[PDB]
This record gives sequence, C-alpha cells and structure tokens, in this order.
Amino acid sequence: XXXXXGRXXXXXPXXXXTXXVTXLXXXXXRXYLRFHXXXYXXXXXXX
Amino acid sequence: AQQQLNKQRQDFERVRLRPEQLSNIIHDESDTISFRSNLLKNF
Repeated sequence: XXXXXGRXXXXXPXXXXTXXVTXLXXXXXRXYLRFHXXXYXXXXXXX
Repeated sequence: AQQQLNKQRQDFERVRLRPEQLSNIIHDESDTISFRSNLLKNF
C-alpha cells in the first residue's frame, strides 16, 4: 500500500522554548612483635 | 635456642624492675602533705 517503487516502507504505524520537530524524522521544522629478633635479649642478660 | 635467653632476660628483669611497696619507699614532704590540716590552720 505505502510501498513506493520497490521500497518496503509498509511496516510503519498508520492511524523554555517550544520548538517544532517533524514527525517520522525528528528535525526542527593482626600480629604484634614478640621479644626475639627485636634487638633485646641479644645485647643483655647479665645472668 | 633463643627462647632460653629470653627466659633468662625475663627472670632478670622481673627482679630488677620490681617496685617497692609499703616499706622503705619512704616519701619526702610534698608527698605526705595534708591539705586539710593546712586549711584548718589557716582558717
């Protein structure tokens, strides 16, 4: 019906500023250290 | 055997750093100062 010259345009529904736009194509119209290895009792203990 | 050195250090320091108490700790003045008696005397 609406198809024009081999083009299948059929599958279409047919029934501030106020600009006007064209329809169908819109455009303007833990762990804490332990004592060892912490450097005491490694220089100490006079007993 | 680094744990044995640590146990020895603990035994030594528990004796060295132990605080005296209710004994020869005897205090000077400015410690045994009664504020109440001075206030009464001045009154």
